[PDB]
Amino acid sequence: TMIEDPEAGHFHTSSA
Repeated sequence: TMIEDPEAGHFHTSSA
């Protein structure tokens, strides 16, 4: 599961 970063165009992995 990925979550969209507040900074558009970037993503990070969910902690859950």
